This record gives sequence, structure tokens and C-alpha cells, in this order.
Amino acid sequence: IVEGSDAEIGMSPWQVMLFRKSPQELLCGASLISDRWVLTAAHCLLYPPWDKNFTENDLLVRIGKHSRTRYERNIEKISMLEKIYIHPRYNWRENLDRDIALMKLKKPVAFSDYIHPVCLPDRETAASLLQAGYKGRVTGWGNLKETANVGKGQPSVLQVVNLPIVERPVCKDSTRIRITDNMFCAGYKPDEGKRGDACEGDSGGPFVMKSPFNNRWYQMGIVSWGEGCDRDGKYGFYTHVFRLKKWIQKVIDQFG
Amino acid sequence: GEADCGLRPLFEKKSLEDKTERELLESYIDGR
RNA sequence: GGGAACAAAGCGAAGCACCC
Ligand SMILES: *C[C@@](*)(O)[C@H](CCCNC(N)=[NH2+])NC(=O)[C@@H]1CCCN1C(=O)[C@H](N)Cc1ccccc1
Ligand SMILES: *[C@@H]1O[C@H](CO)[C@@H](O)[C@H](O)[C@H]1NC(C)=O
Ligand SMILES: [Ca+2]
Ligand SMILES: [Mg+2]
Repeated sequence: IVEGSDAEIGMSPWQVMLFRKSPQELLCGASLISDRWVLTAAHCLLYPPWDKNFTENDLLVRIGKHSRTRYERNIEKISMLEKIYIHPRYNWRENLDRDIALMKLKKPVAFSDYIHPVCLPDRETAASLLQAGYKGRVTGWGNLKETANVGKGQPSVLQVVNLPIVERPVCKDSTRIRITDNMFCAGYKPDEGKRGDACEGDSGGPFVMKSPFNNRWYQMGIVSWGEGCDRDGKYGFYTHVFRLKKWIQKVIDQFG
Repeated sequence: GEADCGLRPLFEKKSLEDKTERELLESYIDGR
């Protein structure tokens, strides 16, 4: 996260860290959507152009964390993965269209002060809140600067930034990459003066909105891609969770 | 499900608000 | 009118080929 700040304790209790067993390293963000389902970006798990193709046994999820690196005794919980499901039309070749994946945990996590699932939006909630000019919130342990080896550009603790949703034609004109109806973008315009963006390391993390209708937090987006981080005239791109909710539900209804 | 989703034990459940959620709520004032 | 359309191909402060 570029130009964000330190999260408060328990601010984002649905935040999940995806962690490589060997070498031991942070891979990506993710989000907790029930006691045994975790949502993330497909490119965190499968991206052949970088020879990336993880299996269940390559990975842990770490839930309830605040520090990037410290083992948080009696706070964080670690789960193994039972199965990974990649969206069947995930387009890694072109533009990361449908950059979304589900991971089923081997056993359920217990909820706590620091661990709690986020809501997924119904049609009315999505139609109401997913509007240009409305702000949501992005969280992650990814890079602090566009320019992961470099320890000055790695956060000590979870980072948070609030960002406005951007009109679709502005998103489209900002980049030569093809934007699909399964994406949206967010970020301040250069004329708005304020700054902030997701960055490398933040993929899979949630873009969330607090509903003014029932005071609940909904995940509208998954950090998916960009070009550099926090450049004037560039915006972060996010997988459109509501648009692919039928798939999410299909997997969960079918696979236990 | 998901019964009790989206309500943070250390914030909504204690009627406490985090430092920047007001910025999100104010962004609804207009639109759209 | 209803279902489906694993939001598939498409179409702006994005909200509109299969079966009955
Ligand atoms: C995997 C995630 O950590 C990361 C998120 C980057 C978010 N950046 C901003 N500014 N919000 N995603 C990536 O690194 C993805 C995966 C593959 C390449 N990629 C990119 O973002 C490229 N920089 C651009 C791109 C190339 C090919 C296809 C789509 C986008
Ligand atoms: C990913 O890994 C599995 C083996 O674990 C392999 O069968 C599959 O074809 C791989 N997919 C790609 C696209 O590399
Ligand atoms: Ca920007
Ligand atoms: Mg489509």
C-alpha cells in the first residue's frame, strides 16, 4: 500500500496473509468470507508467465495478523489449505480478467476479536454503493513504493488506505490494457491532490465498503493489477466481486 | 449464512469507530 | 411473464445467444 497508514488493531479482522512454506515468504493478501473459505486473486496462485503455479501444500494462510513478520502468539491462527479453486475463465494470458480464486481451509478457524468474516454484497447493496465518487478501503502488507527485496519499502504492520471509485471511461482511457466489465478501478485523480494506491504484494486483499444502510462491511473488490503504483493519471484495478458472485456461491454451495 | 458478517468485534460491536471510517460515510454525501 | 445466462459476446457518474 502506497501513501496509506498503519491499521488499527482489529480494523480489518477479515484480512488474510497468504504465505509460502519454502522459502518462507509473504505471497499475497486474501480475505476471510466464512469460517472455512478464503477469497483471493487467481494470479497469486496461477500465473505461468512468472512460472507460478502453487498447489495446496506449497502454502499457508495466516489469519488475525497485524505485524508483517512477527509470529503473533495467541492472536494469529494458521491454517492449511484443503483445496484451491481458480475461476474457470481466468484470463492470465491477456488482462487478468476474472482474477479471483477460493481456498477451502482444512479445518474451520475460530472467530475472535481479531478474526471475523467480511460480507459479500447482494444486488441492492452493490448497485447502491459501487458508484463513482464513493470511497472504499484497501488493506495489505505489500510494497510501500513502486520503486519486495528492499526492507525500507516493506511495512512493519498492516497498511490501510481509503480511495474513491472511478468512472469507467476514465479507467479505460488511463491504460492501453483492455478493461472488462469484471473489473473496476479506484484512486484519486491528479487534480484531487490526495494520493494512495495498492501495490505489488497487495493482490488478493479486499477493497471494502461500509454500508450506511446496516453498518456492515462488504467486500466489493479484490486487489488485482496496476501499472506502477500511485502514478498521477493511473488507477488501481480490482476484481468486481459482485459480478462474479454466482461463481463464488456455486463453489461454496457445491464443495462443502 | 453469513449470519454475523461485516461487524468488527473491536469497533461496531463496541459502538466504537475507527479513525477514518467517517471519510467513507462522507463520500456518500452526494454521489453517485 | 418465468428460468437460465459458471456476468458469455456486447452495449456510462454501468444498468439493458438457450429453454418454458
Ligand atoms: C499480484 C498483485 O500483488 C499485483 C497487484 C498490483 C496492484 N498495483 C496497483 N497499482 N494497484 N498484481 C500484479 O502484479 C499483476 C499480476 C501480473 C502482472 N500484474 C500487473 O499488475 C502488471 N503491472 C500489469 C499487468 C500485466 C499483465 C496483465 C495485467 C496487468
Ligand atoms: C499447474 O500445476 C499442475 C500440477 O500440479 C499441472 O497439472 C497444471 O497443468 C499446471 N497448470 C499450468 C497452466 O501450468
Ligand atoms: Ca494515481
Ligand atoms: Mg463479459
